[PDB]
Amino acid sequence: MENFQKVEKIGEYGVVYKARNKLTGEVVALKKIRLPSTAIREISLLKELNHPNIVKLLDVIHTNKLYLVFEFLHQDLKKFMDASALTGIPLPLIKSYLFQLLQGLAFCHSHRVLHRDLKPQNLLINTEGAIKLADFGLARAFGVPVVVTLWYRAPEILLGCKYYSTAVDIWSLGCIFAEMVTRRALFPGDSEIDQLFRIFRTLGTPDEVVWPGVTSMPDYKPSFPKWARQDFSKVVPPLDEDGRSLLSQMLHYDPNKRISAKAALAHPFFQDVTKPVPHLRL
Ligand SMILES: O=C(O)c1cc(C(F)(F)F)ccc1NCCc1c[nH]c2ccccc12
Repeated sequence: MENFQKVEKIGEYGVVYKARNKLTGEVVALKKIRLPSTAIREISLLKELNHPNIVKLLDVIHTNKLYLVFEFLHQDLKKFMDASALTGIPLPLIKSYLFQLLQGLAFCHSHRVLHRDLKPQNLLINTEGAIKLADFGLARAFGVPVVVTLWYRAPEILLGCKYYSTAVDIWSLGCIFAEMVTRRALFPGDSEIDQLFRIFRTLGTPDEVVWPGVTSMPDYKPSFPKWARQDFSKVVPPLDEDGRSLLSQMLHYDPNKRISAKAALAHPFFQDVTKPVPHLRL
């Protein structure tokens, strides 16, 4: 604030505004977070850690409040999916978007940085056909003393695992992939247990056979109902076997069997990937 002309509120960690630097004229995304050396330092390292599929962090300012200045993009995937709901996003664009998000995840995962909260609304898109990871859920992990959507949460998170791996981002991205294809949210739960049971009713209640150690998870209960796995061809029906195969590997219960971002990039689904340009109304 005061160094910036607030153009518009663009979302609610805190509130984010489209703002214009009063001197340079740069239009940016200003994230205001209401509230440590490691936190400030570790966040500040991200300014020089850049990738084309990751939102650029331009500046960090801390005074009771933490301000993060990001590059600005006009639209996100949630808006674009709503706009495309009658026709669906064309498969070459779905494929390009999935490819780029896996590139961004492979990058930050190779730097031991997890996103933890991937959702369509956090995925920024531009007129050039790019998509970028934004709104990283990094405050808790960096140690920042700061209704939540659970639809994209990995099952190990919902079952109380305290140590997330990179696999929780692959799960979320798998859910988003399915949603681009079918134009319906895959697992739209409204409570942690409702989220978990929606997952169980589709993929089957997990057990020690498919997920060793599942019955030892902190929030696992032997009284969980035992649902059979559904025919996976019901899940994303129109999608071809290349896409379905990739999706099933992204939705493995066992985080140790869930495909990595780098390995997913080599999957045969991406052999004909291109970079179409979307039809964006701004
Ligand atoms: O996205 C946010 O809101 C956000 C919030 C916080 C916190 F809440 F802790 F303050 C910290 C970082 C954030 N983004 C980083 C974006 C980024 C830039 N370069 C990267 C390289 C690898 C991985 C991520 C990045």
